[PDB]
Amino acid sequence: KRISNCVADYSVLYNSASFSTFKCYGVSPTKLNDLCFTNVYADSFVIRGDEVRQIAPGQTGKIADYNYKLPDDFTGCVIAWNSNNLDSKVGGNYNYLYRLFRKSNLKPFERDISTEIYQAGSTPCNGVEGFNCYFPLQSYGFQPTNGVGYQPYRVVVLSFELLHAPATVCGPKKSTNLVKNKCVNFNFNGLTGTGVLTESNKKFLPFQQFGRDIADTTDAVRDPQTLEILDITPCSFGGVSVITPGTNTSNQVAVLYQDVNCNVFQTRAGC
Amino acid sequence: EVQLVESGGGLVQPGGSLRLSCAASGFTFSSYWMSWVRQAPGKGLEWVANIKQDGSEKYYVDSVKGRFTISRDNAKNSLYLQMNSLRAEDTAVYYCARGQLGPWVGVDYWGQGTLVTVSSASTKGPSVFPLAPSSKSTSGGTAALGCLVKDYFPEPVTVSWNSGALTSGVHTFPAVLQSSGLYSLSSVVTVPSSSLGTQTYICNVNHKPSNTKVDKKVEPK
Amino acid sequence: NFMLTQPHSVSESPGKTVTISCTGSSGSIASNYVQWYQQRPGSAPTTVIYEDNQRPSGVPDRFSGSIDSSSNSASLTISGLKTEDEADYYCQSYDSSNWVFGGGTQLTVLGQPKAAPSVTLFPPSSEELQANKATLVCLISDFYPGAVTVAWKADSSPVKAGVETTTPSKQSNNKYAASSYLSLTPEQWKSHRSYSCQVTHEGSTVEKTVAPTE
Amino acid sequence: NFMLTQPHSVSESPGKTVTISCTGSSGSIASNYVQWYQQRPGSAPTTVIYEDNQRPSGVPDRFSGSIDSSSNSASLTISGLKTEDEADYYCQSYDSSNWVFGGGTQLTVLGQPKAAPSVTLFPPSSEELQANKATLVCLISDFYPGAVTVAWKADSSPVKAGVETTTPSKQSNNKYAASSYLSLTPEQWKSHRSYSCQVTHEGSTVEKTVAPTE
Ligand SMILES: *[C@@H]1O[C@H](CO)[C@@H](O)[C@H](O)[C@H]1NC(C)=O
Ligand SMILES: *[C@@H]1O[C@H](CO)[C@@H](O)[C@H](O)[C@H]1NC(C)=O
Repeated sequence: KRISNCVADYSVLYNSASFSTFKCYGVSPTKLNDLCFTNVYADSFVIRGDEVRQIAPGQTGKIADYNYKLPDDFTGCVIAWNSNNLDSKVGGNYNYLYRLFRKSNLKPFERDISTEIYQAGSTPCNGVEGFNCYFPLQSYGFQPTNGVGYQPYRVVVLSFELLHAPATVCGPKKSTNLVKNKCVNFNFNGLTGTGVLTESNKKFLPFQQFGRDIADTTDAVRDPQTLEILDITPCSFGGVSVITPGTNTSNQVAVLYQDVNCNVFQTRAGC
Repeated sequence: EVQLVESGGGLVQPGGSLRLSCAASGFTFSSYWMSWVRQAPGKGLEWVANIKQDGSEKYYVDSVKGRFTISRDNAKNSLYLQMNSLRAEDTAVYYCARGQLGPWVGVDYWGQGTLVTVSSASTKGPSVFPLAPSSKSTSGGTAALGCLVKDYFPEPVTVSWNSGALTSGVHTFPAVLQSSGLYSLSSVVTVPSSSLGTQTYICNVNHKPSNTKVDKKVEPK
Repeated sequence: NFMLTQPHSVSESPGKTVTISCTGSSGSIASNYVQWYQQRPGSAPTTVIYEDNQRPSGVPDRFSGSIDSSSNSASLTISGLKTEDEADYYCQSYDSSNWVFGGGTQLTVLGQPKAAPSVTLFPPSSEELQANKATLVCLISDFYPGAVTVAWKADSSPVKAGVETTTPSKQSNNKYAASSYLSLTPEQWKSHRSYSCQVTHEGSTVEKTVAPTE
Repeated sequence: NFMLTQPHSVSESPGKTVTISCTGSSGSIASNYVQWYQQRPGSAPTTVIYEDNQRPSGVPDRFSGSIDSSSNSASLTISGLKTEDEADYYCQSYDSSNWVFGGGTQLTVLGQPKAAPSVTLFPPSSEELQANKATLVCLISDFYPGAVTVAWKADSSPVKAGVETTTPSKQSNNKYAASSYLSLTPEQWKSHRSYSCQVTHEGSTVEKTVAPTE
């Protein structure tokens, strides 16, 4: 199953404790949230509690080499948990199939569906049941009162890959507290603008998120989480002008601002 | 900086009910895992309990199963631990443990803790005996002083001399276990023999479970 | 029955790389994450290992860890072995909805060979005897090593009942002190000749004699 | 504390290759030799695997064994699964001057879904009642599955005390049989009207009624 174009939510994944295995190869489990991925894949299969370590790369076994093989550069996570009452009734479950024989080893991320007759010896058996050839697919027997290592376990493997496509899956969107009437920087999904956010008196139609002016400048953006209209204004800029009494007359000067609004006198021509 | 205080201990009871509280600050209490962990004095570490960030799921070890309970709230940022039917094994120091993502990341958060000890068999009145060695030679361990505490239960006893005015040369021997399981100890201070009659010596004995404070004069024989 | 097996006293060496091994029994410890915890003796514990490969901020890079699957053991290696390393280590795992902690591995070590024992006697006074009680305490201090035996000698026969002795304790003199208590009755106190409390050490025996006459 | 962990019910299949895993906890089982022992129920045991790779003379080639050092587990494989496989297997090792045995892995299973249960009631005779003891036996057999409940009905009130029921047992008819015993006193035997034993099964209820008049 391929999962993409959605906000990743691993919070409920580690805030649950019903699972038995939370080993994340390649990438550390402590920082999934601040990582953006392109494609997310999730496999699912049921295996006995004995053959759970064989899912890890490097190990070898019947399941690890004939049914499911993982690459040595795996950068994902493996989730396993125990479900005995759901997967087995009082009589046991016999609809689950697995492989014990194959012509050779299996490459990673490769599955096989063919159910031919496995050949072990040199003399062919002409495609019928007999000696030196058997049926490589085998049914499995479950018990309700069996051992803890022989109860059914559900294993789900998560795979994360990076391609040239833009990231379609990122960690939960972070929404900081809104601060107004201060020279701050905001990024409302379309622009990295720096300025104040005053309270406007103009209503916006209920389909718009942006807004421009006569001079074609984005100066009005709607906040999405509370539906208020906030204006964008540059903080302040100007020049430092000085007045001088002259030479051989004085030594002190005064700082004059062109249009910056604030001994100190508030003149019409600035500060 | 994550700040933790634990204050729930300081008293002994056999098989009673006790309350310990851990208060936390500097983070968000409604998003990370919480746990409770104890260790015996002089022994190794062992796990006690854990609880989900909303208090929905709680688990214990099989030794304390049936008893014990834990609860939490996010309004005032505190952890609640309640115990019942205590035993003599429960003498341990309890730390409130804080998680990061789950039970696989690790504890990584250890409080200072509170010393919790239990005792039984109620209490009895301590006996004070400020021995006065009026006649003793020099070149000895103690010139002339003596105080003895016997027939007291349970530990500990705060021993003071002259209302804590003097603290130099005070040596307090550890308690000894008698044939009846009774504690006894003595404390000695090195003072000059010329101040037997010109200086007044007071041996102070305080016992917390027995709530007795006895102050006795020292008079040479 | 998941349990982790590790020693109790290792790394007793100055200034070179040593390793400590913690291994599991009931299941494979490589399935889940294992952590190492470093606690100050008599203070709050801390952590040196989380995620089985990374480090907390501020922890020096001298420590290092590794995992092998052939032995089902966890290896923690220490390189610097500076003067800061005085602690006991634990290994903690997670099997199913429960936490298991290691036993603990203490690591501590990174003028006169003979001391004369000072011995003091405190016979009961008149205050003790008027309450039908008699405490004779035999005090010993400043001995090395703390392997001593305290015995009481009567006029003609040693006693066995009524003598209690505590373990020696560490004082602030690089020595040890011990105390012995004897419970007695006044009728045999005045019916004897001389009382003695003798102590034995390595090639040494100090005996004292007192008389009931006061 | 060396102990070998293995299941108790596996290989319940008609016929194909199937493996049985036994693992150890305290130490590595690959250090010393491990063996597999087979026992038929009700007779003397034998050995299927010795020296961890070989089989005895006369033992068929179908059985085989292997060792996985990564798992610290031993695998026993049977290929043919013929009709001569009704036994429970054990894994045995050697740690130090002692022998350790496994728990045991039972292997037993290598026309009409409904069978009518037959109910038989045995009232006490004159020989029983003259000894001041009355026994009432309610016998049921030939039922499938063996999940039945046996209850006793008196003249006007069901009884609760004095009724004992055993678990069903496998007979030589591909069915199960169960027995029920009731201890009763003669005064209530003659003071009632009719005695009934009823049994409940999957959508079936059979009741047998008897009378004290003989
Ligand atoms: C945004 O979503 C929250 C719930 O997550 C809700 O309480 C709030 O009213 C929403 N704001 C809107 C729809 O403007
Ligand atoms: C300048 O700023 C002050 C306070 O920020 C304000 O009271 C004043 O009205 C401003 N002047 C102008 C011309 O906007």
